[PDB]
Amino acid sequence: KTIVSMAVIRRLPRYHRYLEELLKNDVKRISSRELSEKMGVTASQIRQDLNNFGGFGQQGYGYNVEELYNNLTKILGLDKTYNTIIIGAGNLGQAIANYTSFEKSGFNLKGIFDINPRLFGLKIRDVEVMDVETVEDFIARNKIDIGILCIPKDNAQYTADRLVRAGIKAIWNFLPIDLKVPDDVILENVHLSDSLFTVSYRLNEEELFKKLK
Amino acid sequence: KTIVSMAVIRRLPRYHRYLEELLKNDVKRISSRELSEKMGVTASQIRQDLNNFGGFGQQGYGYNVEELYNNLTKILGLDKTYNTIIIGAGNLGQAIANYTSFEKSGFNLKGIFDINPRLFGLKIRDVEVMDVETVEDFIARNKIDIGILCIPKDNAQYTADRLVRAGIKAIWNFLPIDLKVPDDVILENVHLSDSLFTVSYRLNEEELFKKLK
Ligand SMILES: NC(=O)c1ccc[n+]([C@H]2O[C@H](COP(=O)([O-])OP(=O)(O)OC[C@H]3O[C@@H](n4cnc5c(N)ncnc54)[C@H](O)[C@@H]3O)[C@@H](O)[C@H]2O)c1
Ligand SMILES: NC(=O)c1ccc[n+]([C@H]2O[C@H](COP(=O)([O-])OP(=O)(O)OC[C@H]3O[C@@H](n4cnc5c(N)ncnc54)[C@H](O)[C@@H]3O)[C@@H](O)[C@H]2O)c1
Repeated sequence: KTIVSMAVIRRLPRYHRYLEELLKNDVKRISSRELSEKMGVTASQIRQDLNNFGGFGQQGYGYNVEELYNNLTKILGLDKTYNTIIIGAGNLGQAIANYTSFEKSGFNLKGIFDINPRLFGLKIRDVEVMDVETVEDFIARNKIDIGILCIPKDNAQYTADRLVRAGIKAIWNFLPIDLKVPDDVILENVHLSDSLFTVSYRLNEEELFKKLK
Repeated sequence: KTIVSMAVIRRLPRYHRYLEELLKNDVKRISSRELSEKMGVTASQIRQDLNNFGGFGQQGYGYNVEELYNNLTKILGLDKTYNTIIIGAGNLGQAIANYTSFEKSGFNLKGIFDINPRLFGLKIRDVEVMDVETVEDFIARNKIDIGILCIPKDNAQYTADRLVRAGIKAIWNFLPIDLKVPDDVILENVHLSDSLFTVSYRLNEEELFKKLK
């Protein structure tokens, strides 16, 4: 559970993303209305989302872009440091280990784990592939906060259970399975199909709307 | 644009997933309330969303699970077949080639393309990695609907332009660039940081609110 609702929380990185860019194109000032146009969120809902955390900008003036960007940076906790690990050193785990932008936002990859002894010692950027049998000692020893799961679904639950009982604080999960974790552990499920299926929806919408409406 | 708003569109695959799980568990009916409890969305948004597409469920019994699942499938265009290709056969493009559930949802991978000659001829499932030099030709012969971009940023735009010239209808883009496409081409940008940053948000929330309250 959360102080702010998950619906709000999920818009926040989107605001952050859009502001960053505005910042990159030296746009200085943004209105809720401008944000609303781009974001597909009502201007009143944007004010409401932001009002949870305070009063950047004011009275008919929009927001200072740099200030709102930076406040969002703090609100998302990106001024902190998170020790991460990846489980699964196959294509997906290596692809994720290669999301190097995350290091700048405070996610420090500490280790990658696999079951395949052929992969032990493999160096992926800065880190070694180690035997997942050591992962629980490793978690406690390196104060790991987030376990990223990039393995086949088959034994994912037992893997989540080991990360949990070793003190993991959160699991970033790529698998198509709803894992059970205790209520105090953050579990975030990536479902890429939720993005792809909007592509099929859109390719089809004109045609659907002969049929339906 | 889109007839329905994108905020509704993007909730639809999530409904589809949960109904799917219900359906495999042989749960026959589910009320808006039991459904929202399960998903942590409002029971009234659920109804508002579906209302864009018709009178499902009713007064006192909730939604029939198969019926709603089936309607969501057809709404998201998943009663049809889409021919895809992937550009980039490095770790990311090969991970996405191994998202094999998409095939059952109707996305048929026809080809994978790269610039690296050391990869030409590699077999991934039933397809071969080909020189992306041939991609424009391949797209016309094979009626490709969707291009999936899994290449480095620096020359995404050039590559996107090629897929657009060859008649591609939609690009599912994994790069954090904002690609320019014509207005009739579906562009969908995956941003994994939009998910990861909700993890740092939730980990840091308690401290965030101490500093604020
Ligand atoms: N919709 C979908 O089809 C969908 C959804 C999510 C993920 N995926 C895919 O993404 C995941 C990984 O794919 P990939 O391409 O990287 O596969 P890959 O390239 O075969 O890598 C899998 C790796 O995981 C290692 N491994 C297997 N079991 C364990 C374990 N119990 N503990 C630690 N390591 C293990 C294995 O040694 C191999 O290195 C799988 O879930 C796969 O199905 C697909
Ligand atoms: N936040 C982030 O850090 C972030 C966001 C998105 C993607 N990514 C990462 O994901 C993308 C791909 O990752 P990866 O692990 O697969 O890298 P990789 O394993 O080096 O694979 C990239 C592949 O693309 C091939 N390639 C390069 N240019 C072309 C081209 N024009 N056409 C066809 N093939 C080409 C290249 O030969 C290589 O096989 C990159 O954008 C990388 O930056 C990171």
